[PDB]
Amino acid sequence: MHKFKLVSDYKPCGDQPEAIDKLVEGINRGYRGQTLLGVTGSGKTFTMANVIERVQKPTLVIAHNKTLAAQLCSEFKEFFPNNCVEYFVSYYDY
DNA sequence: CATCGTACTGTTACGGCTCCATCGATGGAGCCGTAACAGCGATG
Repeated sequence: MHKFKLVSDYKPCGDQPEAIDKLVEGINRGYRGQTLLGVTGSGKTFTMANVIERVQKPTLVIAHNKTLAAQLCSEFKEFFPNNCVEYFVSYYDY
């Protein structure tokens, strides 16, 4: 049984630790749905990686466009080089 | 304005296969004409 390993020099700063702790506590409690009111440039990808690493559960991320999905996949590969990151988009060129 | 859907049709370049049109001369032998060659008698 493999585990999640995260490598990143950039430590959380500001409200990131509090948001991560709140999300982890809510997931552990068993809340069906939650919202992250993260502004642009605040590092939502870092918070997502942190909660995924803490929870240690399979994760499916849905994006509304291919470019954002590719950027998220590359970011998750960067944070998780040891771990496994996949990519499931449309293969129809036309 | 972006996203999705259980290997898609029609028309062109290019290489290999096949069918069809279009295209005298040299040596040997025989013959003719011309030049070349060979081939008993009587007297002192």
